[PDB]
Amino acid sequence: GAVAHANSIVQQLVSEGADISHTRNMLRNAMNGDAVAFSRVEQNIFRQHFPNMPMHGISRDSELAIELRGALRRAVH
Amino acid sequence: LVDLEEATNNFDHKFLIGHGVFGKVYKGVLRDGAKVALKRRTPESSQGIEEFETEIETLSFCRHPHLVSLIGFCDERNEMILIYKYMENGNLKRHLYGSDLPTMSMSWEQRLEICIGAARGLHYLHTRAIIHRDVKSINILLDENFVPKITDFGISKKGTELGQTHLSTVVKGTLGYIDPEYFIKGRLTEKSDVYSFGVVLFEVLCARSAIVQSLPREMVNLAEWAVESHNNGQLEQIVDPNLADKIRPESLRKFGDTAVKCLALSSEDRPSMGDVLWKLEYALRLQE
Repeated sequence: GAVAHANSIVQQLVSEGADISHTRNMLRNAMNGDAVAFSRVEQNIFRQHFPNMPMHGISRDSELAIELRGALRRAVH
Repeated sequence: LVDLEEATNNFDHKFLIGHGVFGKVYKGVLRDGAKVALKRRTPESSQGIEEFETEIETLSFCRHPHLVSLIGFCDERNEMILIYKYMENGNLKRHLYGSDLPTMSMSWEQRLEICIGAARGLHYLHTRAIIHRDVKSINILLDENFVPKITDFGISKKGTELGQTHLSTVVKGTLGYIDPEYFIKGRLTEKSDVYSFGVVLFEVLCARSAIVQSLPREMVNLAEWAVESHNNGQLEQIVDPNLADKIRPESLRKFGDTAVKCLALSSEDRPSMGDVLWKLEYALRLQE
């Protein structure tokens, strides 16, 4: 699916100590098309899920990316 | 700190022009009649401090015609605004796609003036151990006679050995322009900017002010793309806009030959922003 998948990634972030609040800031920065600054933790978690991230990188319409933006936003609360 | 070109509290905000990563931007006329740009960074002070500072120190050397020149700053009452010359024409992208802007488009010349212009911009910064790390069409504002000026240094870094620095820090920049080598390895050099320039280069040729567009095929990364064309598969003249038969067959084979040279898999095989600035002019020469 996508909501099921997205959760896996929020999980890692938290399980890997990644401050998920910041992770959201970069996912916004990434999709908008703004200068990003991932942490070592966060950046390697993402490349697993968005393979072509170096080049193509988290689109607006990428389903999983949209889901993950929410899947995080909720968890922040 | 070491500075005192520091202005203090103007008027109340007339909602205008821009919006930024950490901050907003407003067009505010000064007491002396000067048209000035204001990059207020009070929205989300999410480490918007270190960037703000680096942009004060790295830019208080404001001595160039191809860089946006900073007038003043303000750290008064938690706020942290930055002051610059208002740029009549906005960024370069707004002239390569974006939306609107009458009188059709830019010429090939006007495109080359702005390609060469921008190059001195970087070359200079590479002369001064400065990596910009965030070179892109949006960061290349233009003024009244369409003269290129670099901006948003916030992400930038400075080197020790003055030029030959092959230092390493946290990865930063715009997802499509980032040096892949830089990304995959972490080792940051001045060439990572050369790569980013190669990207803009085509982004001028093609007008695919998309660089990375997630809708056509596996032809998504204009960097990966124009490379597969002009590096081998076709020297494609099909990649550009209604630029017409305006470009000479020879200047075009150079303009790209370089832009491709900028995007080499390793920084190793890239040209220093010196060559790139020479080759650029050379093609503008090749054309007329």
